[PDB]
Amino acid sequence: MKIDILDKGFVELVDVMGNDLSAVRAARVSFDKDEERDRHLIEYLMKHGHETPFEHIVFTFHVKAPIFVARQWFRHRIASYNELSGRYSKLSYEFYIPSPERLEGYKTTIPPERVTEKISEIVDKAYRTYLELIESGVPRRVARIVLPLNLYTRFFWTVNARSLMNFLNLRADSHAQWEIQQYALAIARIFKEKCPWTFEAFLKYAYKGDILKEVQV
Amino acid sequence: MKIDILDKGFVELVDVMGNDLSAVRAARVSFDDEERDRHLIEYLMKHGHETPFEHIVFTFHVKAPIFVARQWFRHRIASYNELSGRYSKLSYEFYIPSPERLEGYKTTIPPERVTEKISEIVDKAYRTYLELIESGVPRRVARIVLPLNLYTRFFWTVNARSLMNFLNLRADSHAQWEIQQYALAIARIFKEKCPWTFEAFLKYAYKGDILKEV
Amino acid sequence: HHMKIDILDKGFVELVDVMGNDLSAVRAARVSFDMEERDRHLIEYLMKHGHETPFEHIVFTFHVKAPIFVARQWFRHRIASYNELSGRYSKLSYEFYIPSPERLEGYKTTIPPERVTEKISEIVDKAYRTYLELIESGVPRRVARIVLPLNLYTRFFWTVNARSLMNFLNLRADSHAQWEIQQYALAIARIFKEKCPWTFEAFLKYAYKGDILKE
Amino acid sequence: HMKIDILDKGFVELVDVMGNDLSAVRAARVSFDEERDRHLIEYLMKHGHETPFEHIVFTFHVKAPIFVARQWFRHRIASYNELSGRYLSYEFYIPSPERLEGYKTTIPPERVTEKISEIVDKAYRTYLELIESGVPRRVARIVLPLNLYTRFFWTVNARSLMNFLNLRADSHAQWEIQQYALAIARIFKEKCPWTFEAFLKYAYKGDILKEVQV
Ligand SMILES: Cc1cc2nc3c(=O)[nH]c(=O)nc-3n(C[C@H](O)[C@H](O)[C@H](O)COP(=O)(O)OP(=O)(O)OC[C@H]3O[C@@H](n4cnc5c(N)ncnc54)[C@H](O)[C@@H]3O)c2cc1C
Ligand SMILES: Cc1cc2nc3c(=O)[nH]c(=O)nc-3n(C[C@H](O)[C@H](O)[C@H](O)COP(=O)(O)OP(=O)(O)OC[C@H]3O[C@@H](n4cnc5c(N)ncnc54)[C@H](O)[C@@H]3O)c2cc1C
Repeated sequence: MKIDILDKGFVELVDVMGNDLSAVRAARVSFDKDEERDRHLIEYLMKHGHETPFEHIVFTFHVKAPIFVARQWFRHRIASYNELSGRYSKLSYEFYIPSPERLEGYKTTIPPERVTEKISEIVDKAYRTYLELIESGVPRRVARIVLPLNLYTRFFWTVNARSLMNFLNLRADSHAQWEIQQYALAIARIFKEKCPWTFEAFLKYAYKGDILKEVQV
Repeated sequence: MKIDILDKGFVELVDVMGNDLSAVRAARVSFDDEERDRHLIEYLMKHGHETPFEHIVFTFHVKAPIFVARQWFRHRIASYNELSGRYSKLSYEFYIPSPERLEGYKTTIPPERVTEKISEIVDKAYRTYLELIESGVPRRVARIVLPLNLYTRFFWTVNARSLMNFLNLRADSHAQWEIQQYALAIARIFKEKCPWTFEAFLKYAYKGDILKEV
Repeated sequence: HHMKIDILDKGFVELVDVMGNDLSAVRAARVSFDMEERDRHLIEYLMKHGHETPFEHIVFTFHVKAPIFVARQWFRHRIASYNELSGRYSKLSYEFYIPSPERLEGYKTTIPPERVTEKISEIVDKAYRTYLELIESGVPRRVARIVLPLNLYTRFFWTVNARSLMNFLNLRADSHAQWEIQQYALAIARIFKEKCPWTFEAFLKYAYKGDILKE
Repeated sequence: HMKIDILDKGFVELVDVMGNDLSAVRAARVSFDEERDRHLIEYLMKHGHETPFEHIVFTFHVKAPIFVARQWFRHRIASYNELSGRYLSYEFYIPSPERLEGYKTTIPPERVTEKISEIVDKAYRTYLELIESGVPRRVARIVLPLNLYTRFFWTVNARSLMNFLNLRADSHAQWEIQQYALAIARIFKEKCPWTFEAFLKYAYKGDILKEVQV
């Protein structure tokens, strides 16, 4: 399961431990099936705020996102992150350039395409300066500081279903920046595919945002 | 995988996400060479880059006396669900130490009389509990007379980094013997699922004594 | 900063220290050094819209004496710091929570509540005397102590931020919780209200999920 | 408030503190003579009993470049509130020539300082054009470079502060965050001298705080 996001971004599922029944077994503390009874229990748990059983469902995602999105993402502390660094992995340099349609709606004094062109221009210049600095023996740790906040980074994120639901409450919401809403929608889609019963109960009883009640998946 | 502990306890493995290669993939941040990969695991452990190990996760089902569970639940970086009578049925079993457990100390009464005195109190506390319940005292009030050797059960979901910290503290000869025995079983399952990480842990990061002796 | 509230027969919650007050959350939210109508309005705005991170910058330390059955539930709250009494550093005393007869009304028990209290006293006394005899005989405390009942009192220090404290109250200041833990939660609430009145009142108005704090 | 200037425009400032060395002593004894108390601190640190140090808490106000803030925010056992724009000002970290001498480079270090400064100016001017044109700040700002300064409040307990110093007060860390860690250390040492000295003797894994005073 890999979903493209923005112009060069993605969310890819690496691994998953458990499913809806993992929360049911944890609640009962039994490693021991009755679909209607198990679904009823998931709804009951969610309705009455017994959220600890959902901590026993765990996901690992591989996310490629711009730094300004990652910085918001990394504010979610009840999770594990490893970000790409030059020490273990080859680095590549790509940048998020908003399309004009991202920008029309805002009343601006120049055409939205001219905005896109200006952003692409300054990114091109900053990257050229960086490469020029690296070419000259400036270490990458120093030279990278000129690079803009729309630089893509990648990370692995391991997170349990409860903390994933908190992430959606905050980021799958029209108050959040549009870019991280788009990532949260992808995260929601993957969560729904793997834990459909927990996801549906979440939407019915626990979810505090707007977008996942109006946008399917 | 299930390991019996104490007289009626156990540690069983419920689920696991990942293996040694999950830490390797996380460090390199890539989803899509045996010896190079082992060398990376060792390199991460010896330099303290421990975050990649967070991407290996276990769920265990543990049955343990309350005094053991109390120490275990101090490990905050993990997830717990403890048996409740609201969702499942309760049983009443108690840990009675064996007479070998007290061989070591120069006790005034034989170790078998110690075992017997403990059994005796458990029987009396349990029968008082039952008498209160039969009288109409709610279970949540009645149960307060029950002893700390009463067995409880719990699910424990924990990542490999936190599990290592747990072994550092509990797989150690200064910890209480009973929790040592649980820590040894935890260690055994960890080793079976993540042999490379386990080995690098012992070599480079483990601070206790018992895992290098048994 | 010092307050102590007696709970149960021999228990208590004592305030050891506090960092900050309501304005600490206002300063955190703005990243500033403000030190009123605007400031209250902001606290209410944060609480209403669930922006709770500013409340993490208010921190309490409590000293709590509670029975083991209460402490076990309490220590389930992971986003906090605990240090529990140890014979390694401090002398140990042996006290137990005996419920009063009034605790056992509503309940239509087949023996009088006074006799329920007395039976609990008896079995506790026998357990403690067994513990003492085992200790007297050379049994280590770590082993002998396993016969002691769940109503044995322990003590601990609890350091916790206001956000986590509000989560605590949501769960424990609730009529579905055991009456004993409710009594401890009410004491925690009491101290929290006294030190952070604006946050506490906004919590009650907008975020508190329980029933007993508004009765 | 102790305010320590770091880099060209940065700082670390102490907003508040709860407790001092005696708060860890109280917590260890669970109970509300200097030499006995100092001895307990050393005993705790030596034998790994670190939970008592969780009862000393600091709140700091930090102004740092984004590339430093992003490393800092990886420390999860802490509370952060960062400037956003609807509860700003625009300064940038420009490395000094002396910062860059010591690497073999093909142009003088002062040229490098010059080229960073020029690209920053261009990115800033573009950002200002976009804002003037009606582009919201939250979109326009994505052209700004990683050396833009931000500000945040950090609340952190002494145990977690010590883990932060283990990782950031070390020569393998980026020099810029080392500078910030030295200032955090100075403030820690002033408020908690016995804990700090004990940390250096028994627990600190880094190098720089053993060579560099404060
Ligand atoms: C010799 C010795 C004697 C001890 N005696 C006692 C005693 O008398 N009383 C007592 O109560 N405890 C005592 N302990 C500690 C007790 O055993 C705890 O149960 C145990 O320390 C839990 O380990 P943890 O905090 O490392 O694990 P977790 O709670 O899982 O934490 C894992 C790691 O995360 C970090 N962490 C998590 N939460 C926080 C936080 N809130 N603040 C800062 N860092 C955090 C720490 O780095 C920690 O090591 C003693 C420990 C030792 C070694
Ligand atoms: C030599 C070296 C190279 C590194 N290179 C990289 C890199 O390329 N990319 C990268 O992303 N990071 C890298 N790091 C790690 C990164 O710097 C850490 O994210 C940061 O230092 C935070 O440290 P911490 O996890 O101890 O702090 P906190 O997040 O404050 O945690 C404090 C303590 O709590 C415990 N803890 C907290 N949360 C959890 C949890 N969810 N599960 C288990 N235990 C927990 C741990 O015991 C930890 O020590 C590297 C580290 C080292 C030592």
